[PDB]
Amino acid sequence: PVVIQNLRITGTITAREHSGTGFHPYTLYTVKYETVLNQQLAYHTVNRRYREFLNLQTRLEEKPDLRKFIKNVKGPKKMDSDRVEARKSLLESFLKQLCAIPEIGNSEEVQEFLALN
Repeated sequence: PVVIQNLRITGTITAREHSGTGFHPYTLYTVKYETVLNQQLAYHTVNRRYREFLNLQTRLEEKPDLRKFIKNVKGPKKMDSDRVEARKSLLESFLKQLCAIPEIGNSEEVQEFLALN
């Protein structure tokens, strides 16, 4: 079914959320990727915070029929150019690896995260 290609993080967006007592900036990672139809091609963009990457992993791990596929996938855990790069690469790598596994890539959890469905 879903053919995802060329996933990568191209940058960030800094947004503000309100906590009740005040407004807080936070960082969204801009993920871009393509889906192939058969010779159509769709361009997709989605912005997700670090916390949403974490939740995605947790939601997958919460499911036995899925947790089993990603046991060996290295994912997120709780100036400095090298940290930023390491984290970006880690987050991309995580997403590429999830999407190469058919049972995972086609899961509603990933579809929703990438805003495909």
